[PDB]
Amino acid sequence: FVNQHLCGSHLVEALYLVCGERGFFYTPKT
Amino acid sequence: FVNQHLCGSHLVEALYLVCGERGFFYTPKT
Amino acid sequence: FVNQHLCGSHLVEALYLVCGERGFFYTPKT
Amino acid sequence: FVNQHLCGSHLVEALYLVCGERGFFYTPKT
Amino acid sequence: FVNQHLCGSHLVEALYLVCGERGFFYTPKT
Amino acid sequence: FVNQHLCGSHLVEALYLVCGERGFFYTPKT
Amino acid sequence: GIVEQCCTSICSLYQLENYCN
Amino acid sequence: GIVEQCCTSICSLYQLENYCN
Amino acid sequence: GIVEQCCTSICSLYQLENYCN
Amino acid sequence: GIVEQCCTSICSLYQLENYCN
Amino acid sequence: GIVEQCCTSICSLYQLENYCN
Amino acid sequence: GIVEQCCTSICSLYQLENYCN
Ligand SMILES: [Zn+2]
Ligand SMILES: [Zn+2]
Repeated sequence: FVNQHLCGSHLVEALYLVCGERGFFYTPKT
Repeated sequence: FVNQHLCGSHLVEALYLVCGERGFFYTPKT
Repeated sequence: FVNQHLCGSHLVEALYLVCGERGFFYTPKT
Repeated sequence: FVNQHLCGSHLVEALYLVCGERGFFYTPKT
Repeated sequence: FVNQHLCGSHLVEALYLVCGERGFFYTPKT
Repeated sequence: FVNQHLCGSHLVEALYLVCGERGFFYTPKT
Repeated sequence: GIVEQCCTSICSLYQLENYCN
Repeated sequence: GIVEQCCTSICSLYQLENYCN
Repeated sequence: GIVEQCCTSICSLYQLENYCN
Repeated sequence: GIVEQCCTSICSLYQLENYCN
Repeated sequence: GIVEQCCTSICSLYQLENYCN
Repeated sequence: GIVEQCCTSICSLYQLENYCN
């Protein structure tokens, strides 16, 4: 029931999972 | 969320992310 | 000759590797 | 560097490594 | 342990886990 | 414009990306 | 089952959630 | 940002969708 | 548990097989 | 585009770099 | 070799161990 | 070594090529 940390390549794997064909941006400096 | 095409270890990765601290069962057909 | 730490998605990748078709459970709260 | 055959999440992994702190855009065809 | 069907980077992941601190050689056919 | 840390399985994923068919060695004790 | 469905067809994150503990 | 929300702090998969196109 | 045995401590691939079905 | 090229054909790291921010 | 065998056929962890240093 | 250059310190993808065969 609480969330974990997602960092680096694990974070962009998660973005790919949730966004897929929609595409995404990974902009860590923002 | 988008639908998924997941084989092999990629399905395991997805279960990990969906389930978080709940954990999960991985049960392939034999 | 000594082992390393396996955490989070790396731990379930390892479970998938060693268990495969047998299936496994990942239950971090246990 | 060598040329690459990258599908699915493996392309995301490669973008992460190439781009580093610059981040990147993942834009599949729809 | 179970037998494995490993292509691409998944074979590298498996070698990493099997070998641990021993490290390994990755030597594809050319 | 600066680099990040690559460790463990992420380091050998990076080696696979840059070396591919050339092969590589991962020898952490060296 | 879910392992086979996700690979031969497609599956949703909501279907996957049924395999959480 | 994404790193501060999800790596430094924690976020849900729903919040991750904020970064989809 | 698995986390305590293998993440917090260290375990072998043989010990990981304890969590197979 | 690049996503499709890298999967159906091959692509280089230099081509990928065009997708960095 | 092992890279090709594991992908076109199957391979064991014991076969892989022969590639450790 | 590789760990000291790239994990403990940082390295570029160009430096990683030092470990190719
Ligand atoms: Zn990691
Ligand atoms: Zn794959």
